[PDB]
Amino acid sequence: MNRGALIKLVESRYVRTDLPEFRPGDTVRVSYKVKEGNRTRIQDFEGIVIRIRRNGFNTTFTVRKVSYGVGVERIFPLHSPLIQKIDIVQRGRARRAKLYFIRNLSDREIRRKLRADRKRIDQDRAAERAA
Amino acid sequence: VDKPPYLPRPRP
Amino acid sequence: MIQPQTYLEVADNTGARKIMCIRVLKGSNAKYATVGDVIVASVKEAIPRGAVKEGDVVKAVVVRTKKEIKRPDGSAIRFDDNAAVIINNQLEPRGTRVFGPVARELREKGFMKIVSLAPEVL
Amino acid sequence: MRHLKSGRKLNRHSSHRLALYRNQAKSLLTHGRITTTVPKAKELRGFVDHLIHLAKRGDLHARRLVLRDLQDVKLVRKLFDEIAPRYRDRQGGYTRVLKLAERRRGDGAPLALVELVE
Amino acid sequence: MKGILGVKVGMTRIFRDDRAVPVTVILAGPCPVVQRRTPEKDGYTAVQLGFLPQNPKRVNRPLKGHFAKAGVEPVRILREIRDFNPEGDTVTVEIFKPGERVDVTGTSKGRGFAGVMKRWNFAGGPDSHGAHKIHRHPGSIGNRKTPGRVYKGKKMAGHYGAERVTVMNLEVVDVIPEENLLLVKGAVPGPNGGLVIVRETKKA
Amino acid sequence: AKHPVPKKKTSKARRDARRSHHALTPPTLVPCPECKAMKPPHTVCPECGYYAGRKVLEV
RNA sequence: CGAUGUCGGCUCGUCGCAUCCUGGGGCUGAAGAAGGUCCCAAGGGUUGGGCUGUUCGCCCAUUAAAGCGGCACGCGAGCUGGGUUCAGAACGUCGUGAGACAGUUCGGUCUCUAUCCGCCACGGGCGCAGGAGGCUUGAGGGGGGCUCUUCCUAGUACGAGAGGACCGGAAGGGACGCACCUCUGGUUUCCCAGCUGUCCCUCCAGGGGCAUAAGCUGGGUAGCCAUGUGCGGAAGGGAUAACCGCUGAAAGCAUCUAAGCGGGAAGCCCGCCCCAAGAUGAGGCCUCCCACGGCAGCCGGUAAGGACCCGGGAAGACCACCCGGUGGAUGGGCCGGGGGUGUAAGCGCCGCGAGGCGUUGAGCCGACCGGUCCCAAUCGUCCGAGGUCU
RNA sequence: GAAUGCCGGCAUGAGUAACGAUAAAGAGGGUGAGAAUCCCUCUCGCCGUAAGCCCAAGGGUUCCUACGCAAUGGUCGUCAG
RNA sequence: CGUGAGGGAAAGGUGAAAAGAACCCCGGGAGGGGAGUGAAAUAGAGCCUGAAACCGUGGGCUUACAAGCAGUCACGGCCCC
Ligand SMILES: [Mg+2]
Ligand SMILES: [Mg+2]
Ligand SMILES: [Mg+2]
Ligand SMILES: [Mg+2]
Ligand SMILES: [Mg+2]
Ligand SMILES: [Mg+2]
Ligand SMILES: [Mg+2]
Ligand SMILES: [Mg+2]
Ligand SMILES: [Mg+2]
Ligand SMILES: [Mg+2]
Ligand SMILES: [Mg+2]
Ligand SMILES: [Mg+2]
Ligand SMILES: [Mg+2]
Ligand SMILES: [Mg+2]
Ligand SMILES: [Mg+2]
Ligand SMILES: [Mg+2]
Ligand SMILES: [Mg+2]
Ligand SMILES: [Mg+2]
Ligand SMILES: [Mg+2]
Ligand SMILES: [Mg+2]
Ligand SMILES: [Mg+2]
Ligand SMILES: [Mg+2]
Ligand SMILES: [Mg+2]
Ligand SMILES: [Mg+2]
Ligand SMILES: [Mg+2]
Ligand SMILES: [Mg+2]
Ligand SMILES: [Mg+2]
Ligand SMILES: [Mg+2]
Ligand SMILES: [Mg+2]
Ligand SMILES: [Mg+2]
Ligand SMILES: [Mg+2]
Ligand SMILES: [Mg+2]
Ligand SMILES: [Mg+2]
Ligand SMILES: [Mg+2]
Ligand SMILES: [Mg+2]
Ligand SMILES: [Mg+2]
Ligand SMILES: [Mg+2]
Ligand SMILES: [Mg+2]
Ligand SMILES: [Mg+2]
Ligand SMILES: [Mg+2]
Ligand SMILES: [Mg+2]
Ligand SMILES: [Mg+2]
Ligand SMILES: [Mg+2]
Ligand SMILES: [Mg+2]
Ligand SMILES: [Mg+2]
Ligand SMILES: [Mg+2]
Ligand SMILES: [Mg+2]
Ligand SMILES: [Mg+2]
Ligand SMILES: [Mg+2]
Ligand SMILES: [Mg+2]
Ligand SMILES: [Mg+2]
Ligand SMILES: [Mg+2]
Ligand SMILES: [Mg+2]
Ligand SMILES: [Mg+2]
Ligand SMILES: [Mg+2]
Ligand SMILES: [Mg+2]
Ligand SMILES: [Mg+2]
Ligand SMILES: [Mg+2]
Ligand SMILES: [Mg+2]
Ligand SMILES: [Mg+2]
Ligand SMILES: [Mg+2]
Ligand SMILES: [Mg+2]
Ligand SMILES: [Mg+2]
Ligand SMILES: [Mg+2]
Ligand SMILES: [Mg+2]
Ligand SMILES: [Mg+2]
Ligand SMILES: [Mg+2]
Ligand SMILES: [Mg+2]
Ligand SMILES: [Mg+2]
Ligand SMILES: [Mg+2]
Ligand SMILES: [Mg+2]
Ligand SMILES: [Mg+2]
Ligand SMILES: [Mg+2]
Ligand SMILES: [Mg+2]
Ligand SMILES: [Mg+2]
Ligand SMILES: [Mg+2]
Ligand SMILES: [Mg+2]
Ligand SMILES: [Mg+2]
Ligand SMILES: [Mg+2]
Ligand SMILES: [Mg+2]
Ligand SMILES: [Mg+2]
Ligand SMILES: [Mg+2]
Ligand SMILES: [Mg+2]
Ligand SMILES: [Mg+2]
Ligand SMILES: [Mg+2]
Ligand SMILES: [Mg+2]
Ligand SMILES: [Mg+2]
Ligand SMILES: [Mg+2]
Ligand SMILES: [Mg+2]
Ligand SMILES: [Mg+2]
Ligand SMILES: [Mg+2]
Ligand SMILES: [Mg+2]
Ligand SMILES: [Mg+2]
Ligand SMILES: [Mg+2]
Ligand SMILES: [Mg+2]
Ligand SMILES: [Mg+2]
Ligand SMILES: [Mg+2]
Ligand SMILES: [Mg+2]
Ligand SMILES: [Mg+2]
Ligand SMILES: [Mg+2]
Ligand SMILES: [Mg+2]
Ligand SMILES: [Mg+2]
Ligand SMILES: [Mg+2]
Ligand SMILES: [Mg+2]
Ligand SMILES: [Mg+2]
Ligand SMILES: [Mg+2]
Ligand SMILES: [Mg+2]
Ligand SMILES: [Mg+2]
Ligand SMILES: [Mg+2]
Ligand SMILES: [Mg+2]
Ligand SMILES: [Mg+2]
Ligand SMILES: [Mg+2]
Ligand SMILES: [Mg+2]
Ligand SMILES: [Mg+2]
Ligand SMILES: [Mg+2]
Ligand SMILES: [Mg+2]
Ligand SMILES: [Mg+2]
Ligand SMILES: [Mg+2]
Ligand SMILES: [Mg+2]
Ligand SMILES: [Mg+2]
Ligand SMILES: [Mg+2]
Ligand SMILES: [Mg+2]
Ligand SMILES: [Mg+2]
Ligand SMILES: [Mg+2]
Ligand SMILES: [Mg+2]
Ligand SMILES: [Mg+2]
Ligand SMILES: [Mg+2]
Ligand SMILES: [Mg+2]
Ligand SMILES: [Mg+2]
Ligand SMILES: [Mg+2]
Ligand SMILES: [Mg+2]
Ligand SMILES: [Mg+2]
Ligand SMILES: [Mg+2]
Ligand SMILES: [Mg+2]
Ligand SMILES: [Mg+2]
Ligand SMILES: [Mg+2]
Ligand SMILES: [Mg+2]
Ligand SMILES: [Mg+2]
Ligand SMILES: [Mg+2]
Ligand SMILES: [Mg+2]
Ligand SMILES: [Mg+2]
Ligand SMILES: [Mg+2]
Ligand SMILES: [Mg+2]
Ligand SMILES: [Mg+2]
Ligand SMILES: [Mg+2]
Ligand SMILES: [Mg+2]
Ligand SMILES: [Mg+2]
Ligand SMILES: [Mg+2]
Ligand SMILES: [Mg+2]
Ligand SMILES: [Mg+2]
Ligand SMILES: [Mg+2]
Ligand SMILES: [Mg+2]
Ligand SMILES: [Mg+2]
Ligand SMILES: [Mg+2]
Ligand SMILES: [Mg+2]
Ligand SMILES: [Mg+2]
Ligand SMILES: [Mg+2]
Ligand SMILES: [Mg+2]
Ligand SMILES: [Mg+2]
Ligand SMILES: [Mg+2]
Ligand SMILES: [Mg+2]
Ligand SMILES: [Mg+2]
Ligand SMILES: [Mg+2]
Ligand SMILES: [Mg+2]
Ligand SMILES: [Mg+2]
Ligand SMILES: [Mg+2]
Ligand SMILES: [Mg+2]
Ligand SMILES: [Mg+2]
Ligand SMILES: [Mg+2]
Ligand SMILES: [Mg+2]
Ligand SMILES: [Mg+2]
Ligand SMILES: [Mg+2]
Ligand SMILES: [Mg+2]
Ligand SMILES: [Mg+2]
Ligand SMILES: [Mg+2]
Ligand SMILES: [Mg+2]
Ligand SMILES: [Mg+2]
Ligand SMILES: [Mg+2]
Ligand SMILES: [Mg+2]
Ligand SMILES: [Mg+2]
Ligand SMILES: [Mg+2]
Ligand SMILES: [Mg+2]
Ligand SMILES: [Mg+2]
Ligand SMILES: [Mg+2]
Ligand SMILES: [Mg+2]
Ligand SMILES: [Mg+2]
Ligand SMILES: [Mg+2]
Ligand SMILES: [Mg+2]
Ligand SMILES: [Mg+2]
Ligand SMILES: [Mg+2]
Ligand SMILES: [Mg+2]
Ligand SMILES: [Mg+2]
Ligand SMILES: [Mg+2]
Ligand SMILES: [Zn+2]
Repeated sequence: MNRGALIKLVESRYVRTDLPEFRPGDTVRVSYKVKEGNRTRIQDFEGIVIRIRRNGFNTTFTVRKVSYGVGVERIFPLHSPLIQKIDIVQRGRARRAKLYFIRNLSDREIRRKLRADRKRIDQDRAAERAA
Repeated sequence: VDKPPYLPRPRP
Repeated sequence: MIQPQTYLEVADNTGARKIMCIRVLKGSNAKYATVGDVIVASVKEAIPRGAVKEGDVVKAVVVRTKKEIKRPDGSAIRFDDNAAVIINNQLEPRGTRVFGPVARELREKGFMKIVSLAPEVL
Repeated sequence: MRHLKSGRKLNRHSSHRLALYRNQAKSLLTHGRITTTVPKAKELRGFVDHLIHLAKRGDLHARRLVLRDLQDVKLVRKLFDEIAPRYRDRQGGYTRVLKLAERRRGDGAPLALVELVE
Repeated sequence: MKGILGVKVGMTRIFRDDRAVPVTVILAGPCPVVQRRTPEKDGYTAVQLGFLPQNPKRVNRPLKGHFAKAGVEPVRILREIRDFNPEGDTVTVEIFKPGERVDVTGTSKGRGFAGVMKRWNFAGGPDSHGAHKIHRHPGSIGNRKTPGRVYKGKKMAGHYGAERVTVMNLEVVDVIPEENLLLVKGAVPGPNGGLVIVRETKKA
Repeated sequence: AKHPVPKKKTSKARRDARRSHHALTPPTLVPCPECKAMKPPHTVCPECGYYAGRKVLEV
């Protein structure tokens, strides 16, 4: 028996494919389904992704933003059904995989450290050309 | 209850 | 994860600035208060001529924590500081405004008045 | 607990243990056959096999990689030129360990021989 | 009181009703009944189950005879489910439906010779303030001349784990008959690849 | 610590009972299929240098 | 008195019940809710802080409650050493003085090795009248045993009003326990990268040692983990405690009792989980081998089987246990995937240059899920029933 | 037959603690009855205001070579003060 | 041993005579086995006698459901004379 194959088999029902690729440093908007009372609605959470854990169906990523003077980080599962869609708002280039260091940096300092990933931007315009 | 020690502490 | 000795930023305009938890009000021996819990706290730092002054022993509900909180949808949320909002014994906020986002858990736990006053709920 | 951990410690700290493996590789790759204690022998296998399998690759990168462990330009040159080619069609298993029958006198340590395969 | 042998395969989580559900996957079926214990013959009621296909080259002659009396191919593991009497000559995962509630028995991971702090959750000693080589020590183990001895069962260091543990009242989240899979909500004893036993729960 | 110490001399009987496990097991040896000499199994024969039906070593 | 170490703390408990809480009751100056008082009950529970060496006590904030005692005022061959008993020094006081003070003050050497019993763990031996491989019954033990809030019943019964139920039914927490690693969060001694000083290879480029037993830094897989996840306390049956009765004499009435029968607790017995036939009272079922030689016995050759040896293992101090040994995927290589790191070296282009861009998610790459006989588990050896007697 | 007597012998604890700085080792060749420990080579590590060098105390042949290994060397020894 | 004044041991025996064991064997040696000496070699130099504790080998009886200042009294089993 193949234990890995059998696990992957269970997971395949829930595996998601509509979500766009992104990297630590990209600025991203996540449309997340949220329940409040007595309805469910879609709230947007948009910030820099500072982390991507990888583990097959169980990869999760972490988006950080400042909200009304307070820093807020969110952790989403990449295959969570409660994510309506993900919108790349900007490609930024980090030299690292995990960007915990930006938690301690001023807005100016961050802007210098996270320059625009010009390569993956033109590359995004290279697609996005419909036939 | 503090009662007086009956032994000295041992010496080398 | 707020426990006795923890300092909390107050996120209202009661005049308090910094409170220090001295008991987490959640049963006979709660170890930590999280989002939506009430604590008893001493006011360690406050602004002049507020409703509340330095030294007062007030109650407050925790509105955001630096230790991330987990949600049944598999996600979680973490804030840059530990914050609370000072309340009266009827769980109503004592200030007239609240500053910064608050955790959605406040709604479920029946703190509607504070949620409605907050600029953002995450 | 040691659950699912790979790699002996051999009562040496990190750098010493590494040196041990490098120097034994140099020794094995130089004489083709060396004698050691059974534990050191077994551990030596993969350490050298990876080096041999890289000599098979031949590229400059591979030479610069293998050179980090072996250091000796002459030796590495022998590895790529003389050694590697006789393993072209062989896929892994370039070394073998065979346990000797007699123990060491001064400490009763069990001995074995490590060698490059034909 | 139904039951089935199986192997723990590993853990993941799935999504049910906007909720993440920690699950352990168990390869349960198929289990051939190779003996039935009867009150007339054995004095109690149970069904001896077999599990996993076995290389007949490894099965000795005493064992071979047993398997033949049941007309069943050689099997790696024999275990009994008590007070269970399936209609069939083979047990599959079908006997559990999602929503049901089960007990899982497994062999806990072995922590070998374990200290008193891991084994028994002792608090040990201080790490400063004068503490002298007793940081993970038990402290007192007794009194004085009365009683002048140590209690049986006195919590002390020693082996821990590699022992039978049964976790109860676990929700069956799904069952995938085509692959002999069982999805149970939460944590099951033992390592992946370890053998488990899945019985109907005795809770209310 | 307060320097624990034996209370009574160990009897000749009790000493010897402790040593009921101290016996040596003779080495396990099989014949070498080439030269018939006895040797540890799974070891290259130190008498003729043969292992797995072939010469491996000078003896 | 040829030594029984002396307060308090820490640690670890265990018992008592004259019960602090929770469970069950009778009386109440018991409307309800809440109290008072006594009876039954030791199953569990009995918080965090400030002061002081303190035990104790006062105080803060909570709580279902913040119980009182025994165990050499339990516990220093378990720790501490703040108190108190040494030698130093000073204050007050006493003494002409040396000195003294249930007066004060600052300081002041706490001993690696466990023989026996006991306790936690793990084996070796023999036994269990044939020898063996599996699977079990459970005598008897052990573990567990907590509790709160809100909501429905119902703003109902009750009460002038405030206030506010019994019974029955839901949801949600605190602490504790067992297990776990999907998530969250740790560690991850070399898995990747960056960096400084120096020595070296080989001058550049690229690299190696050392700076810790990782030079420093940023990350980080498996595993082991808690702050993270699942589940547990029961349900239920039986017998009772105080207490309440049914029927009923002695005693024409009355009486829970003298005959008999009910109801009745977190407690008791079963039930749940774990250990367990050395349960010498050594149990049971399935299956396998057999009437072997020579003289309930001795020697020897076998059978079914087993051990030795070897490759190993979320098993493990040794041992034991589990898997495998070419009839083979057991470890090591190699390959595929995962995973970490985050775009190698080399070349080309731009800048005077530090550098920058491209090739490029590149190169490197522990344990994870797998594939593959490339390397190694070669070859063998030794034990091992002939079945006592009515 | 006892004086924690005296002198000696031999036990026990026990194949137990320990084998004296955590700067560190690995292979090949040689010698020899015997080699992890002696010789040689290569690789690796440690000291370098020393763990290098030169005096003075103090020690008094320990210096050099040949032949040896019973004891001394905390193991071994073909080596050695 | 102590700077020093000073303190202060242990240790006798082959045989009548060395006749002190040539030679051979195993062993690097030590040691031992034969041979030889002697009245005697468990008189062989680690030498007269050679007690006891202490250690071992072989034999007989006995012991793995048993509670002990270890003996003592009775009976029985086994071994010996
Ligand atoms: Mg997996
Ligand atoms: Mg499959
Ligand atoms: Mg919004
Ligand atoms: Mg931002
Ligand atoms: Mg604020
Ligand atoms: Mg003030
Ligand atoms: Mg283990
Ligand atoms: Mg460890
Ligand atoms: Mg492994
Ligand atoms: Mg390594
Ligand atoms: Mg290992
Ligand atoms: Mg190993
Ligand atoms: Mg070493
Ligand atoms: Mg060692
Ligand atoms: Mg080093
Ligand atoms: Mg280092
Ligand atoms: Mg590898
Ligand atoms: Mg071998
Ligand atoms: Mg030697
Ligand atoms: Mg479903
Ligand atoms: Mg099992
Ligand atoms: Mg401990
Ligand atoms: Mg534990
Ligand atoms: Mg713990
Ligand atoms: Mg503690
Ligand atoms: Mg601690
Ligand atoms: Mg402390
Ligand atoms: Mg101390
Ligand atoms: Mg100390
Ligand atoms: Mg310490
Ligand atoms: Mg202790
Ligand atoms: Mg007693
Ligand atoms: Mg075990
Ligand atoms: Mg001590
Ligand atoms: Mg002590
Ligand atoms: Mg001690
Ligand atoms: Mg000490
Ligand atoms: Mg001692
Ligand atoms: Mg004693
Ligand atoms: Mg003795
Ligand atoms: Mg004896
Ligand atoms: Mg003994
Ligand atoms: Mg051997
Ligand atoms: Mg020869
Ligand atoms: Mg006395
Ligand atoms: Mg004495
Ligand atoms: Mg005495
Ligand atoms: Mg009472
Ligand atoms: Mg009550
Ligand atoms: Mg009560
Ligand atoms: Mg009332
Ligand atoms: Mg009233
Ligand atoms: Mg009452
Ligand atoms: Mg109680
Ligand atoms: Mg009790
Ligand atoms: Mg108590
Ligand atoms: Mg304090
Ligand atoms: Mg007081
Ligand atoms: Mg209260
Ligand atoms: Mg009350
Ligand atoms: Mg208190
Ligand atoms: Mg005391
Ligand atoms: Mg006390
Ligand atoms: Mg002490
Ligand atoms: Mg004390
Ligand atoms: Mg004591
Ligand atoms: Mg004490
Ligand atoms: Mg004591
Ligand atoms: Mg003191
Ligand atoms: Mg003081
Ligand atoms: Mg005092
Ligand atoms: Mg004192
Ligand atoms: Mg004093
Ligand atoms: Mg003074
Ligand atoms: Mg005066
Ligand atoms: Mg006076
Ligand atoms: Mg006086
Ligand atoms: Mg006077
Ligand atoms: Mg005077
Ligand atoms: Mg005094
Ligand atoms: Mg001082
Ligand atoms: Mg001293
Ligand atoms: Mg001492
Ligand atoms: Mg002992
Ligand atoms: Mg046993
Ligand atoms: Mg046994
Ligand atoms: Mg078996
Ligand atoms: Mg029982
Ligand atoms: Mg018993
Ligand atoms: Mg109502
Ligand atoms: Mg009314
Ligand atoms: Mg209710
Ligand atoms: Mg509950
Ligand atoms: Mg994981
Ligand atoms: Mg993790
Ligand atoms: Mg994780
Ligand atoms: Mg993590
Ligand atoms: Mg590396
Ligand atoms: Mg350079
Ligand atoms: Mg460098
Ligand atoms: Mg160097
Ligand atoms: Mg250096
Ligand atoms: Mg160093
Ligand atoms: Mg490094
Ligand atoms: Mg980290
Ligand atoms: Mg690091
Ligand atoms: Mg990890
Ligand atoms: Mg926890
Ligand atoms: Mg009941
Ligand atoms: Mg009843
Ligand atoms: Mg009547
Ligand atoms: Mg009656
Ligand atoms: Mg009744
Ligand atoms: Mg009754
Ligand atoms: Mg009734
Ligand atoms: Mg209960
Ligand atoms: Mg069992
Ligand atoms: Mg039995
Ligand atoms: Mg059994
Ligand atoms: Mg009995
Ligand atoms: Mg039996
Ligand atoms: Mg039976
Ligand atoms: Mg056989
Ligand atoms: Mg092993
Ligand atoms: Mg086997
Ligand atoms: Mg074989
Ligand atoms: Mg084979
Ligand atoms: Mg394999
Ligand atoms: Mg493989
Ligand atoms: Mg990948
Ligand atoms: Mg990747
Ligand atoms: Mg580039
Ligand atoms: Mg490049
Ligand atoms: Mg240029
Ligand atoms: Mg790969
Ligand atoms: Mg092969
Ligand atoms: Mg194949
Ligand atoms: Mg053979
Ligand atoms: Mg006398
Ligand atoms: Mg004496
Ligand atoms: Mg004496
Ligand atoms: Mg004495
Ligand atoms: Mg004497
Ligand atoms: Mg005497
Ligand atoms: Mg003496
Ligand atoms: Mg001992
Ligand atoms: Mg020891
Ligand atoms: Mg040792
Ligand atoms: Mg030492
Ligand atoms: Mg040393
Ligand atoms: Mg060190
Ligand atoms: Mg050599
Ligand atoms: Mg040599
Ligand atoms: Mg040597
Ligand atoms: Mg030697
Ligand atoms: Mg210098
Ligand atoms: Mg001179
Ligand atoms: Mg001298
Ligand atoms: Mg001399
Ligand atoms: Mg000279
Ligand atoms: Mg000389
Ligand atoms: Mg010489
Ligand atoms: Mg010598
Ligand atoms: Mg010698
Ligand atoms: Mg010698
Ligand atoms: Mg010596
Ligand atoms: Mg020596
Ligand atoms: Mg010495
Ligand atoms: Mg010399
Ligand atoms: Mg003197
Ligand atoms: Mg002198
Ligand atoms: Mg004198
Ligand atoms: Mg004398
Ligand atoms: Mg004479
Ligand atoms: Mg004479
Ligand atoms: Mg000779
Ligand atoms: Mg000769
Ligand atoms: Mg020689
Ligand atoms: Mg001689
Ligand atoms: Mg001889
Ligand atoms: Mg002779
Ligand atoms: Mg004659
Ligand atoms: Mg005569
Ligand atoms: Mg004689
Ligand atoms: Mg004589
Ligand atoms: Mg004599
Ligand atoms: Mg004479
Ligand atoms: Mg003699
Ligand atoms: Mg004698
Ligand atoms: Mg004997
Ligand atoms: Mg009995
Ligand atoms: Mg008997
Ligand atoms: Mg008799
Ligand atoms: Zn041979």
